[PDB]
Amino acid sequence: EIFNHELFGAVAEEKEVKQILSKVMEARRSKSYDSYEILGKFVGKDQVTKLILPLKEILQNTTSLKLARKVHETLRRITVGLIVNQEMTAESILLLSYGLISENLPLLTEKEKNPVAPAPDPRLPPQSCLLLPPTPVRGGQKAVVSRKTNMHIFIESGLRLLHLSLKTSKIKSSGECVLEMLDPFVSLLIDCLGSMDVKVITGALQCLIWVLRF
Amino acid sequence: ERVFAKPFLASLDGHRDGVNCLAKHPEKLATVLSGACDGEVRIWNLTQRNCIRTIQAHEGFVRGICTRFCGTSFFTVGDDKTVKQWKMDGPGYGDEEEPLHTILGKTVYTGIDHHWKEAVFATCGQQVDIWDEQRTNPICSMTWGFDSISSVKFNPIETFLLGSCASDRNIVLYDMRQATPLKKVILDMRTNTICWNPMEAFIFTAANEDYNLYTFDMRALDTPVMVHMDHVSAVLDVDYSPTGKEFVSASFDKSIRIFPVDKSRSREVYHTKRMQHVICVKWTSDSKYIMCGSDEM
Amino acid sequence: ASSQVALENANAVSEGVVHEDLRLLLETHLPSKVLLGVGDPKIGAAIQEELGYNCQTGGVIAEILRGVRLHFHNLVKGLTDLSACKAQLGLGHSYSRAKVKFNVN
Amino acid sequence: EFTPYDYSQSDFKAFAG
Amino acid sequence: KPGHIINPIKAE
Amino acid sequence: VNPKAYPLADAHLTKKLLDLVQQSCNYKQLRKGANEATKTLNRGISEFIVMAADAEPLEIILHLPLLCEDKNVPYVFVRSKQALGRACGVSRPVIACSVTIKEGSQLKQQIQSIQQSIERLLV
Amino acid sequence: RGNQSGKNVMVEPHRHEGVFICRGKEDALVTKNLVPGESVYGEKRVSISKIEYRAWNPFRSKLAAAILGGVDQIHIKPGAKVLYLGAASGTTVSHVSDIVGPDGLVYAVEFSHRSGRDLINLAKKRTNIIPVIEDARHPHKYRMLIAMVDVIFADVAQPDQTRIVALNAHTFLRNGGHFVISIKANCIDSTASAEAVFASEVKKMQQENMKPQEQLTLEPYERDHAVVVGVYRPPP
Amino acid sequence: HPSCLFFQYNTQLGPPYHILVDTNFINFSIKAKLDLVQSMMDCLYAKCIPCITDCVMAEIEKLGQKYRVALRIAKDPRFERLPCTHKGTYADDCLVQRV
Amino acid sequence: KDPRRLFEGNALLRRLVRIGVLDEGKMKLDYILGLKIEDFLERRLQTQVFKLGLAKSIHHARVLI
Amino acid sequence: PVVLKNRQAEQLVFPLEPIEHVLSGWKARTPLEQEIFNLLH
Ligand SMILES: [Mg+2]
Ligand SMILES: [Zn+2]
Repeated sequence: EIFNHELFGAVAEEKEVKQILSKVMEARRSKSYDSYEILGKFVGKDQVTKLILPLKEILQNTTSLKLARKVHETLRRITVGLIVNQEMTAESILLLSYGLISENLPLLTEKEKNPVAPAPDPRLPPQSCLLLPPTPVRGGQKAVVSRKTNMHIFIESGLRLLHLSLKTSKIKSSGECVLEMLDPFVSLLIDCLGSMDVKVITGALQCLIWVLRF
Repeated sequence: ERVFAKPFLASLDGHRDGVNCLAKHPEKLATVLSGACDGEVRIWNLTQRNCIRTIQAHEGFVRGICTRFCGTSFFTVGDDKTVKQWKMDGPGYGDEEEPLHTILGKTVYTGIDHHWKEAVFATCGQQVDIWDEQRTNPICSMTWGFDSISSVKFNPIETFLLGSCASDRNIVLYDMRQATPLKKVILDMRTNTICWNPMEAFIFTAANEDYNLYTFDMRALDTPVMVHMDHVSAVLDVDYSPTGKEFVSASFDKSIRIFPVDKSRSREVYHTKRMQHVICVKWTSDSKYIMCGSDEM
Repeated sequence: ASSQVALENANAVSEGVVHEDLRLLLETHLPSKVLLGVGDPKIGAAIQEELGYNCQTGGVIAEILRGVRLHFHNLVKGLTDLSACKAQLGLGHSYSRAKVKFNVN
Repeated sequence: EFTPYDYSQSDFKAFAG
Repeated sequence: KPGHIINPIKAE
Repeated sequence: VNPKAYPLADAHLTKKLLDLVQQSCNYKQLRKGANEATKTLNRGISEFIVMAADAEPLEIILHLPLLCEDKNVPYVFVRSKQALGRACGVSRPVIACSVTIKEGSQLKQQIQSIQQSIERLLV
Repeated sequence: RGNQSGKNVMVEPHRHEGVFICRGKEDALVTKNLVPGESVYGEKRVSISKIEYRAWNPFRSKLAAAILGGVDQIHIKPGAKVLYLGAASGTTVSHVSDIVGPDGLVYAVEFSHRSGRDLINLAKKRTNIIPVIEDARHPHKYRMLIAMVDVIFADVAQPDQTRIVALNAHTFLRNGGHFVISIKANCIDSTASAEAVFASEVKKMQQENMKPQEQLTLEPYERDHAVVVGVYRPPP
Repeated sequence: HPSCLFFQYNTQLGPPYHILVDTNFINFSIKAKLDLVQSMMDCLYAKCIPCITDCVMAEIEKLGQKYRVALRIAKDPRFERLPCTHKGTYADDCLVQRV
Repeated sequence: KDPRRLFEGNALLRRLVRIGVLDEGKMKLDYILGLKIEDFLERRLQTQVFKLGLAKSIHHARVLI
Repeated sequence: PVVLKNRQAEQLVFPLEPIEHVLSGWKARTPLEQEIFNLLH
């Protein structure tokens, strides 16, 4: 709650005001970014979704490019900590990366929990005429957006988690079933080449460089 | 002929703010698309003279709308720095209508046009960008100066060519394949909109702020081919008839004129007391009708 | 050919499926980029699956079909032995009998 | 023999409380 | 023709 | 289930139906029996018709749905004539009952609610 | 008392074509029996000296209630083609078949299979009735059986009456044709007042390119009921 | 005689009120600083639906840019937009006919 | 979401349901705006006695009370 | 040359754009046609 209020709340605007920066030294930096690196290093496995879920809530309700980039930096610093996490192992990194890239990982935001009621059946009687119409807000109505808006950021995070794991020799051929787990990744990284997002393709190409050495 | 001249046909109502954009459907004569300043997009049936669908496309103005050449999708641009793709077919049952794709941007794009044949669209904001429908990033960017480009239009013949107008009263010609601008010409005042001749590949007409219209040959930009001089306020929009022998112009003075390409004076002028500040005008595709969008909604 | 053949085609059109007789007409006399106007959106998709024709139900097509329905007896005059008005009366009964499972006994 | 890991049966419950 | 869409000239 | 007894109420709707039948009896607003139910349809004073799907010959009440479709009166089936017997305040089984229109009744809100619940069963 | 069997009585034509008035101690509205010697639903008939007329019940029919109520036009005349939506068993359909006569045709649409069997039996004796057992919400499912018609009569009693009538009107109703629509206020919206429902239903008809011309209530025989008569695509 | 009336009392007039707004009513509401829907609810303590005819909407458009504020107010999604097929634009005759 | 609106509206709706003028399924302020005077007149003891059959007329119910 | 020609044309028409022919289009779906096709090919 404290960290997200700094980065995405009303406090983030005060970081740009020069009058505040001159008077207050602590306003000159945003240290919430560095704390996410510490949190990613020393978090339990079961607490990963709790760390990630508020981020996906913000992305679904934003149409601003500036706010989307701040979530991107937030996700990147969490993954840096996760690579050097002791409870994070080669099996969990592969399992987490696959869920993020394939989007099978269940995040289950609030909107999916309570979908809107369907439109009334025209054969059935209409609703009562005593019901007041919704009041219109000043300055126009809200515009509809796609359901899969800004969700490529989560796919990019899975590719970055895999890419840095391979480069730092966290993933090694010897032992247990790493070769078994790395095998389905070949087909998954192939389909990412056809993605509409450029950064998804770039991430898959970087990962494909190392996985073709196995 | 003077007795039987009765031009007015119908008026379509339903926008809650002034009309700003018009787009006709490549495959169907009776389907047209419009966009208002409040952010809604409406689809009309010309035979029935009613509204088929209404969507809350954007927040703020909608600044441009273009249709994919196949006719199964259209593209829109708004003040929320967004490019959205919609499906021409209406949503089924009572389901709320959902965009095919939405792209977040850093600048407010001013217009959008589509390739006539090759599934490519261009947007004009601070810079001309060329997009592929399968890429969320622009594949080409051409820039000459530091300006606000108002409009960009694809050439229907020799489809790789482009035309543009910017805020320092210049007209710029581009070339998609070689990814570079071609030539620049500067006039006395700013041009609002540009239009290509659908029968002559090297001819285009510019609507200018100095009450005038200029027809150019893009090979020889030193002098205009013809000047058109019947308007008394700034000309906002131009559109060619499909035969390529006439065009229709809208102006800030509450009228629309029809000019022959080889003449300097208008053939006819249309006006109505309820009509004010005509913003956009499209000649229909069977060369029989003219539609105009004005700010009395 | 017969009243039984008409009833089979009547059931197929109601369900929106393409009968063999309909596909026989369409394949033989249509060139193979073709616009086909149909009264039912569901039969339009089925034809587009069976053959490559583009099917439309909206636009001028609905207004043309009212002209055809109004003037139908003049167009097909003499091409059929059974009159159009008697054919509709005969098929209307046989169609209704099948739905309710009428027993003549 | 080589049998690749079956990700279709991944519950992902280890990452949630 | 009254109902036919007129497309721009193409090389031929 | 005989296919001719099509609008068969579920367990929840049956409880509401039998509750209203008992209340209608106290308000002197219930006609009991197939013959008496027929007469209310002829006179146009019927709110809805409730029938029992376990009549051993089901055909003895099948004339009632025909009369309802002409007068536009909703009708349903329940699974028990013995349960319908108690709800009508009768010590014998009942296979058909009719709720009667009464001006100014306090049951108008409950009758209106039940009528809409019936009509949703027919889609 | 009333019109007892065995009483002398006089029969004269009505203002509406095909309709007759049975003048006696009591006045009854009658139509000429297309099939002499048969009663459809137990009505009293009158014999003329080879010619027979059937009494029309306004409590069991909505068209008879409008005629007795003083409607201006009904547009159902001899030799006319009528599309009937919501035929039910056919009590009103039988009187409509009498009015159109041998030259006219009636298309009776009824979705219910129970009432559909009665409609077929009625169609056995009357050669000008074409039974159609189908849902009126999808007119395309029976477009083969129906030609262009002159009048559409709808007694469907649904919340979506106007949409159903408009769809059938676009498909089968000729230019200059007419429609007669019976409106039960409680069926469209029970929450709204009866009078506000009638103004809303007229508005929806205008939005479907239909021009209503008159309306009246059927108060002595029905409560909160109305009938609207209008023209579809009027000639200039 | 309409069955809705009990002598001079309108029983079918119900708490959802449909109000036919005249063109000069809108302009004087602007002069008096009164919001249309809110002030009607203050008078009646009930849900009110203002209604605008095609005749009234035409007269606002003929007034010009000087009356653009009234034109924007009239096109409000809460308002009920109802068609009319009359000969002429005179809105006093149209409103009397609907009454 | 104003706390005063929630508190006072819930209190008012509960009182109206308790006295019998509203229905348990109509617990909104709009339905309060829908209320008429006949709804309150129907809750008097005089009309309740008549509607339950204890009296054969409304004035007879008044006299009996 | 095309523009010059079209500018001087006396009339311009817009838009600018056999049993044996039908016999080629048909395919085989009847067993007789299948056997004849298989033997002839
Ligand atoms: Mg006036
Ligand atoms: Zn009017």
